[PDB]
Amino acid sequence: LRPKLSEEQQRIIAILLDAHHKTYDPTYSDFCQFRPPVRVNDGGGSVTLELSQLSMLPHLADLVSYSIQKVIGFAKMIPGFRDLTSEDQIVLLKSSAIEVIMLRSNESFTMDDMSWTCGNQDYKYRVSDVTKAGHSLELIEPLIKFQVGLKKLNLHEEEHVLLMAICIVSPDRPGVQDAALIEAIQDRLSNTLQTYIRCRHPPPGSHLLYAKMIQKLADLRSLNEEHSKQYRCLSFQPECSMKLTPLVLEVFG
Ligand SMILES: C=C1/C(=C\C=C2/CCC[C@]3(C)[C@@H]([C@H](C)/C=C/[C@@H](O)C4CC4)CC[C@@H]23)C[C@@H](O)C[C@@H]1O
Repeated sequence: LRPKLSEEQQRIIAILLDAHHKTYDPTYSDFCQFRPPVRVNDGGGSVTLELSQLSMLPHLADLVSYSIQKVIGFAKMIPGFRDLTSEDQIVLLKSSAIEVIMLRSNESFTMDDMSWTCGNQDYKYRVSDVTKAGHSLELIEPLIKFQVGLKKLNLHEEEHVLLMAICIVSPDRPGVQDAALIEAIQDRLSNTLQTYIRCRHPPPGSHLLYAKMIQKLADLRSLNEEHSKQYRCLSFQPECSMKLTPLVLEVFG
């Protein structure tokens, strides 16, 4: 059976598409406002050199900080999100921030050369740029694999925004108070996604797509964990806080 999208479900999708269009600039016109990217010579991938310089950290920190602000804006427009207590809203935002950023970044990722291309060459990020920010291949390699796997699903924008919403409204995040409420909200989003796929997504892969999408969420949890481990080590580097931002410090601290 392929039940049609209810009037409410269609409304949820419209609201999410609008939220994304208002919080994701496909032209990346704000990027020149971030601290400039600095790419030092490190063809050997020296951890000692990378940690002593962290030349790309200021730029990527601003990029991520900026993105967290956009994510907060997006999340506030998710139907039902504002019904939660502020305590639960903040817990959900802090816990999923990095995951949603990895998800939304897929829009600028390109399989042409396995990079995130944001306009001009200065704003093209490769594996080597992330290592210059203090992160290791233990995170980067699985991240690139994740980006490629996601690109291959060829998600409709409707599916993409629903996935980010579902990721944020997760009842199994540490410290959530009203898990039942959060679960009701996520279920409404999950059923909307499942219905949209069986109804609007053409074959091949009509079905199976939902399961592959849910598995990506599991993949994100793992990446989240590894990122946290690496952030901790990074915070041990003297004078590192100045290269970040208050928002990044709170969310990842
Ligand atoms: C942001 C974006 C983005 C790309 C994301 C990237 C490429 C550069 C490295 C990064 C930012 C990794 C990186 C592992 C995270 C890095 C943090 O620890 C930060 C240093 C403070 C996560 C997503 C990935 C560009 C646009 O797609 C908008 C989006 O919100």
